[PDB]
Amino acid sequence: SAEDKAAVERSKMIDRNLREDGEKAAATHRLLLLGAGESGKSTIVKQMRTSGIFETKFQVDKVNFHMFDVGAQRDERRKWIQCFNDVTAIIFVVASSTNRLQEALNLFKSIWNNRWLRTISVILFLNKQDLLAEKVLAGKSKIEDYFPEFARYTTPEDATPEPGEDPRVTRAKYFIRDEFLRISTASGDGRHYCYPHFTCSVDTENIRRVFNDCRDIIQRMHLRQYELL
Amino acid sequence: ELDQLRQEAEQLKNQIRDARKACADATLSQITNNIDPVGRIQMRTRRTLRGHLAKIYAMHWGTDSRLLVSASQDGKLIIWDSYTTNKVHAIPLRSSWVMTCAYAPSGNYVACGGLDNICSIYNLKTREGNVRVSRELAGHTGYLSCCRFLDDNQIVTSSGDTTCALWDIETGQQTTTFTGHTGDVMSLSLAPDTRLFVSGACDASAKLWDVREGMCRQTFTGHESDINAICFFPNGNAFATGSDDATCRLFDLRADQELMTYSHDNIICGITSVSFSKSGRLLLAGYDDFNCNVWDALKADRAGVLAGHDNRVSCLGVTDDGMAVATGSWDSFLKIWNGS
Amino acid sequence: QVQLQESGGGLVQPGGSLRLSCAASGFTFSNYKMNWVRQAPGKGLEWVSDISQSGASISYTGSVKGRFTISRDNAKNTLYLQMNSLKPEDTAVYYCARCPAPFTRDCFDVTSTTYAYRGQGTQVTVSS
Amino acid sequence: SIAQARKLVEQLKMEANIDRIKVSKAAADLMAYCEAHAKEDPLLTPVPASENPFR
Amino acid sequence: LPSPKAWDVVLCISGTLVSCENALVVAIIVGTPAFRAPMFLLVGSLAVADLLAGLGLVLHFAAVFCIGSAEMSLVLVGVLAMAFTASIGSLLAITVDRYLSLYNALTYYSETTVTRTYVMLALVWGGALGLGLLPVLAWNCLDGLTTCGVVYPLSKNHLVVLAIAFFMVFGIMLQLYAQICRIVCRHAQQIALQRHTRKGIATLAVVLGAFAACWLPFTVYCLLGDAHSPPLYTYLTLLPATYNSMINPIIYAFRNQDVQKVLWAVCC
Ligand SMILES: CC(C)CCC[C@@H](C)[C@H]1CC[C@H]2[C@@H]3CC=C4C[C@@H](OC(=O)CCC(=O)O)CC[C@]4(C)[C@H]3CC[C@]12C
Ligand SMILES: CCCCCCCC/C=C\CCCCCCCC(=O)O
Ligand SMILES: CCCCCCCCCCCCCCCC(=O)O
Repeated sequence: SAEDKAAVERSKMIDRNLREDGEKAAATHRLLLLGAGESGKSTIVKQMRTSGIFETKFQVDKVNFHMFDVGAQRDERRKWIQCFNDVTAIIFVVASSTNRLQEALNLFKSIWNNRWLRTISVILFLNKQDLLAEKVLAGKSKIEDYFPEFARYTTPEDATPEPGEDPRVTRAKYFIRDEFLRISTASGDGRHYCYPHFTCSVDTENIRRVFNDCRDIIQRMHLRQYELL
Repeated sequence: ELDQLRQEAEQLKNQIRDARKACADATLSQITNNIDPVGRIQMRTRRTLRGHLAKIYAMHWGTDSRLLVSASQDGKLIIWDSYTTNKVHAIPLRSSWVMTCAYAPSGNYVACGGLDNICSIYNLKTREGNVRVSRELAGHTGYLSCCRFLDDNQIVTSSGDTTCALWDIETGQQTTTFTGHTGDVMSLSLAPDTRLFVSGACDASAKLWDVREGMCRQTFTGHESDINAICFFPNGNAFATGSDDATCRLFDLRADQELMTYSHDNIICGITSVSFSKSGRLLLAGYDDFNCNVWDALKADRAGVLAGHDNRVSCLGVTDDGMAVATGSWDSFLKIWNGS
Repeated sequence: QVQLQESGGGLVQPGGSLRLSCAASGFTFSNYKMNWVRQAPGKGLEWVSDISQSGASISYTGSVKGRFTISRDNAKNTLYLQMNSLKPEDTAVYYCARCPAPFTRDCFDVTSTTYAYRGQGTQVTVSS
Repeated sequence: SIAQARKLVEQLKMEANIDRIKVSKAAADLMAYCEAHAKEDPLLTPVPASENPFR
Repeated sequence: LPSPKAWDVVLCISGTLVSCENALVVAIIVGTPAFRAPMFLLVGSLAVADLLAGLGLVLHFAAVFCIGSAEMSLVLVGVLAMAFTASIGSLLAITVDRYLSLYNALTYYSETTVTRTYVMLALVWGGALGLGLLPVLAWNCLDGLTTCGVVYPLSKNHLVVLAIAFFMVFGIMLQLYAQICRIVCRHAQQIALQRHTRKGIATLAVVLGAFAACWLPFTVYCLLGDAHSPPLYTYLTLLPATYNSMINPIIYAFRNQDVQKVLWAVCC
């Protein structure tokens, strides 16, 4: 047993650093961030703060979050997306101001209905509100000729307008939001949800929003296990 | 002058198609109609390897048929002894999204790569007893998909930028570039003599490449969707492919056509990996419905099933002496199968 | 060998109409989902409409809704677009595209980076 | 766009003029190779458990 | 020698059923290395205690009717008392673990949870043992320095303190589930607002009604009863306390998805 009892002992020292390393990785939450060129994704990254991927780290109430961004990749996403099937959440940034909203919605639909992404939740940031507030007050009704049903829409009851804010910008905002919720609440399963927020250009509260959405996500998963929801 | 060149391309394609159709006098399944079927193949699990904490995504056997390497998405690369299940090595990676690994035919080096566009090469001899990064190759412009050692000083990679490359490790510079695919390249297979290699892309096409010259000799079509796996027949005169259309096909080099198709009406899931057996008589394939199928390669008849995984089966391999099969999946376990 | 060939198009006047056809070969036509895309001079590719395996779900973009009509014929493996009451903003090249995989409920097929399963396109010009 | 068509035409011209063989000869060779190594495939002919390294 | 009545046969049948169910549950749990999360440990503890209580009813009918002995009866009575105490403790532990998984959801997968589970198991079984040695020492009868309770070889203070402990445990569980209901209500309102409560009410009714409607009669009888009441009262109030050991595995173990998949693969 000179050949043994030494290779058996070496395999046990390796197996305790494996369990010790996995202990630190169980207290960290990993996110996937998606946007476009027009969307102010860079400003959001900077506020929260030729390679394949970039990483950023932040800590809130002694909890740790890692957020990953895609760098030098090609235009076609259908193969390297499958690597992100066990993240806690996907953050989707949309510039709400070529019909670019239509293709943003198409990408959201493809993400929602894809297999191996059917159990992951989305936090939606509808960026650049001041541009919309300035544009809709100067007779630029791109919604009216890119989305005909906007002619048949009225403000919902659960709207919470900010003080000193015109009704027209409110209708525009809630129309664009209901466009995403129509897809979100159509072909779900009960296993993932959507969390929309209205975001300005440079803000200081998105970190609390990410914290709260992740906490709600985990609470809902647990409550679904216990047959209480 | 697009019209004239398009018309000439159409005429050349028509000539190629006629010259191919002039040769198909008989079919493979007719010449193998007086052959006894293999029977029923029962195989059982001998080992289960535990220790990874995320999905295992690739594996590879060594040439001594005892040691193997595996890569997971928790940032770990583990080297296993299979007769005993002892962990021989565990290497921590600098990046978490690895997608391939390889094991040198000499036993002294390993390699890996992924979504960081780099190929990393680790030295195992380690006079001081510590595994450390020996080389980093940094030339591709899209994620690394596969890699295979030719010898201790040369390596071939395929990338998700529609290119293949031959690298010289000693100086760290590219030696040859292979271009001509129009989609992401997913798999490659070295020949027994290593003067040639085949490649399959996400455009429903395969190509044959000459290592020394640097040119493409033959192109093979016939599938309908993206090709995920590829391998040579044991004597290097044929190869097999599996795609997202839920079908396997066998292609021949000297006849320049397709010989056999493996499919069934109850299979509507893609194929992740393929491999042959030592004699070339059985073909083993892995699927997205958590199972593996064993086909009789000479008659296109199913001969067995392996069912032991609770998630997607991602990798498969057979040893050089042919006495065991290794499968790995997204449920973080590796299983070794043998026949009684 | 996946092949798709378009027919139709040409030069018309405002208020006119056209019928574009798309003939496919090399795959099982009824297992897949089909769609129509277009590209205007000086712009990028834009998604126009889609139709599913049987034809019970149809989707249009906002600007062409009410004027275009898509249909498929599974016995003869054909796709049709009927365009009514054209406008000068409809002068473009049109392409007939297929989704990557069968029995699937989503598609990633609008990329400029040489998507492999679409055709060469046909030109539509509207002018006085 | 023109240069890509030129390269495609050149590659097709290169690939068109190669020699081919009948299918039956290739099938016969493949079957002969499969039948010549039958007695040495342990997954096709399992060995007794005394000789199994895994049992 | 004594001729048994029908109640003894009914108790034997109930014990056999309980033993079979809990043995199957324990065998399913222990035979897989992937069922090592803390909740699986707590459910396995409950199953083991229920199994012991099941096999403890087959050593009280064939010990004074088929072997004619006296010490064995005392030992088995002590074993039954300890098993029932352990089952109550395991239920309370499960409730506390669920509340903590909801309250510290965002820092819940860490070694602190495993240490807490170890401490909870140690406390549960220590208390069960510490209230399962009175029937053999310092609580007996046939001495005149005590009064015998409803059960023959027990004193009276033992039953009273056990009843008080049961009432305390019930109050604690009620409070914890009130907190859980608040959380559930908030989530349900938020979900239903955006054009998306029977599961919660049905599960709560089962969970918090089986326990009370199976254990309150005996607990109240221990206070109001004496040693002069006919034994039919003790035979009639002791049955739901045994039916609860059948109800529990269906609620807590057999409704999980992994166990259902394994069972379907094995039996069929
Ligand atoms: C039979 C009787 C005597 C048993 C009594 C058991 C109690 C002493 C135990 C069981 C449930 C426990 C409670 C379970 C839940 C919580 C919430 C917990 O909230 C926190 O996690 C904040 C404190 C922290 O995080 O350190 C505070 C302890 C408390 C009240 C525990 C206090 C001690 C309790 C009441
Ligand atoms: C931890 C909270 C306390 C829980 C109280 C549990 C009460 C258990 C007490 C007694 C168990 C029943 C003993 C009777 C044995 C059966 C004898 C018979 O069949 O006659
Ligand atoms: C049968 C006797 C019943 C014994 C009950 C034992 C279970 C008590 C659990 C107390 C909570 C221990 C963990 C506390 C966690 C915290 O304080 O944060």
